[PDB]
Amino acid sequence: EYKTVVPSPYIKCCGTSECRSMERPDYQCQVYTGVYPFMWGGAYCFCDT
Amino acid sequence: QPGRFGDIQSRTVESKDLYANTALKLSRPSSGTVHVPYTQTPSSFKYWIKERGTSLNDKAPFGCVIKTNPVRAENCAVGNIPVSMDIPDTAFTRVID
Amino acid sequence: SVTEHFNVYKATKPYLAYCADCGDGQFCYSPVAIEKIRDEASDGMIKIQVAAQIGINKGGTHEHNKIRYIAGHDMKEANRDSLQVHTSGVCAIRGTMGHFIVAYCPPGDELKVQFQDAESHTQACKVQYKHAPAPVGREKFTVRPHFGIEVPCTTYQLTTAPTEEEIDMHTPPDIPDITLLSQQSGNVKITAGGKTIRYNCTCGSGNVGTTSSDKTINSCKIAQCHAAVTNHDKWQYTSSFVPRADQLSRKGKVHVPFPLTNSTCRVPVARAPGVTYGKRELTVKLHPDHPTLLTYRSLGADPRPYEEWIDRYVERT
Amino acid sequence: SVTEHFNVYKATKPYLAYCADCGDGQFCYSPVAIEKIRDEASDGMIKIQVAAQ
Amino acid sequence: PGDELKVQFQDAESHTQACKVQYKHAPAPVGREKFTVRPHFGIEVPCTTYQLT
Amino acid sequence: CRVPVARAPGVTYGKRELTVKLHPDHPTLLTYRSLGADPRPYEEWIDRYVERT
Ligand SMILES: *[C@@H]1O[C@H](CO)[C@@H](O[C@@H]2O[C@H](CO)[C@@H](O[C@@H]3O[C@H](CO[C@H]4O[C@H](CO)[C@@H](O)[C@H](O)[C@@H]4O)[C@@H](O)[C@H](O[C@H]4O[C@H](CO)[C@@H](O)[C@H](O)[C@@H]4O)[C@@H]3O)[C@H](O)[C@H]2NC(C)=O)[C@H](O)[C@H]1NC(C)=O
Ligand SMILES: *[C@@H]1O[C@H](CO)[C@@H](O[C@@H]2O[C@H](CO)[C@@H](O[C@@H]3O[C@H](CO[C@H]4O[C@H](CO)[C@@H](O)[C@H](O)[C@@H]4O)[C@@H](O)[C@H](O[C@H]4O[C@H](CO)[C@@H](O)[C@H](O)[C@@H]4O)[C@@H]3O)[C@H](O)[C@H]2NC(C)=O)[C@H](O)[C@H]1NC(C)=O
Repeated sequence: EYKTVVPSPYIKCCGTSECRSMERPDYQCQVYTGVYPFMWGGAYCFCDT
Repeated sequence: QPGRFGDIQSRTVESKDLYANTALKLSRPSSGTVHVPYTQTPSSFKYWIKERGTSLNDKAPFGCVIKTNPVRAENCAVGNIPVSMDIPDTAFTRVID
Repeated sequence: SVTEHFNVYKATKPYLAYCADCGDGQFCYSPVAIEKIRDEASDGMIKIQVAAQIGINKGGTHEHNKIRYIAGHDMKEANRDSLQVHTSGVCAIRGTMGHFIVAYCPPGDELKVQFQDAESHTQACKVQYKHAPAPVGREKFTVRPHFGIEVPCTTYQLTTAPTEEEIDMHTPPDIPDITLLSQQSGNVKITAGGKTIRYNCTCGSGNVGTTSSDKTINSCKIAQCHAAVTNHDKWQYTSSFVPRADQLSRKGKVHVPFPLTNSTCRVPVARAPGVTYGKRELTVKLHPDHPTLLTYRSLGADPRPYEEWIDRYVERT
Repeated sequence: SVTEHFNVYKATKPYLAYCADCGDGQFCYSPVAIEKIRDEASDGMIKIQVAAQ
Repeated sequence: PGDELKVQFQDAESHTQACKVQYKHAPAPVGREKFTVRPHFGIEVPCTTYQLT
Repeated sequence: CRVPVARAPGVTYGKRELTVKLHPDHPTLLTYRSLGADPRPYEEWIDRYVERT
């Protein structure tokens, strides 16, 4: 019975990050462009793009 | 195949090198929430708890009962067994008495 | 309950996820949050992972009738009583500790939790789950009868010993809050309150300060400075609705309780059929109340198997 | 509730019996129990005979 | 869903009161899938509601 | 209102026909129509794992 483990998402509001391409059995990763988080107390990353 | 039996295949109980091909695919989060959305087909082994049929003992041919743990087919009724024996001369009774 | 089993929760604190339906049909930031549930027994004993730690007081001691949660980066407590789950009918809770609840619920197609708040405000979290276990045996019954036989099906334990599987926990990332800024007259005033607060002010000054005390700039407006509480000490579960702190490795570990056990169950028996013989056949008369299952096969070289769920008074040959 | 009618209830005390299902899934010797219920009526009416005075 | 309406509340003297009428309640779903709770990932589709003013 | 999306079905291309393999969990629609001068429309509420051509 399979079990798709998913970690916490990583986010950084100054620049960019990149992929890793490891060898986990069905590894699937992708980095997305300019987002805008909205955590509990207002906005999170303190910029807009 | 992603959805029919055996989409997660390992060579033995303690090993490595799984064969996950469940068609995993990621999308992008909607507007203003921190979440990771994805989409995949459900488990084949959870389809194979209810899509499996009856056991064989409901329709086995010669009225034989099929047990399971050291897999058996016990108490059939087919064919015939030949024998051959050799009893000693002390087991008989002589024609005198 | 051995009180030494909760020493793994000594540096742990609950969190606030994004349970996107709260009964009223709109999103929340609730304490309770159905992360994932999993069902791998056979008597239908599900196991639910929720965010609000139960059975532990604010200090970190095993008190039974207490549930600690979080509300605006501040610990609170609430009562273990008036906590229940229900899919489509109210169902019992059989043993629970930490993040984990072990229920017994009837079939439905949803699942919610709720507990009474310290200000008496019932807050909840529901999520679509299709619960329908296969009932043991060959009838379709609903209650236990007082007379029957024994049919096996597994279940979980009720022990809380640490057993070989775990979930990871890390340093919590950040809490941004616009409460900590204030603009009196040409001056932002970052109140501290007792927590290290980070800013990113870009008027003409420095944009890094881990100021554990109050600090003013006397040059910025409130639409230029942004507060964020940092450098915590208590770990929390690496949820998929809470962002990762940094791209380093694991840091903590807590065992998931209740390992597996086989068991049995009582199943009703159907009453004996009425037969009628007479020429190379038999005419059977059936009296079911809940739908049973008739089947037969031949004994020769070619069986002719047959099956049917019988519901009311019929007859077959 | 006629005070002359309840006067049979003098030497009668309620008991505890073997209930099959308490309502959670397991058995218990409960004070409340159903012995037998009847609808010799012809609509949805019952005369539940509880084991509790 | 369910095909009867019942509204009720406690009285000031702590007695449940209610009234119940025969009405067929089974709301048709908006979209092309019969879903129960709202998912955390999907599409927006126009519909009507009642404003809370 | 917010509404869930069904998963992408696994198709299989064959000679002048198309094998689709559907995986619903809550019931969805399935329509199609030809693009010529004679559509022959189809509709069905798919509920379980089925396979169509
Ligand atoms: C306190 O808060 C302020 C406000 O956000 C932060 O300051 C910003 O920091 C980021 C750091 O990445 C700055 O962004 C960088 O700007 C550089 C120069 O800016 C010109 O170009 C960008 C776009 O290239 C325009 O937006 C801008 O108007 C200027 O014309 C760029 O060279 C950088 O490019 C990087 O990203 C691009 C993708 O766009 C890549 O292709 C490049 O290779 C490179 O990696 C980047 O855009 C930003 O300008 C700063 N100011 C503002 C007002 O936002 C502070 O960082 C924060 N304090 C701390 C400690 O974090
Ligand atoms: C509910 O009840 C069922 C009843 O069967 C229990 O099922 C048994 O579970 C145990 C768990 O340990 C199984 O034991 C393990 O079986 C593995 C595979 O079985 C093969 O090998 C065994 C023994 O050689 C044969 O009997 C069997 O036919 C297969 O050929 C083994 O690989 C394991 O071996 C490990 O331990 C031995 C020492 O005993 C070492 O020498 C090995 O190197 C290895 O480390 C182990 O023996 C058992 O097979 C199951 N019974 C079956 C399948 O009939 C459930 O466990 C129980 N539920 C719960 C929750 O306990």
